[PDB]
Amino acid sequence: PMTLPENYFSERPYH
Repeated sequence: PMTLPENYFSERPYH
């Protein structure tokens, strides 16, 4: 919808 799940890009709390 607007973001990917913790399984593709950086799976971290990036603000």
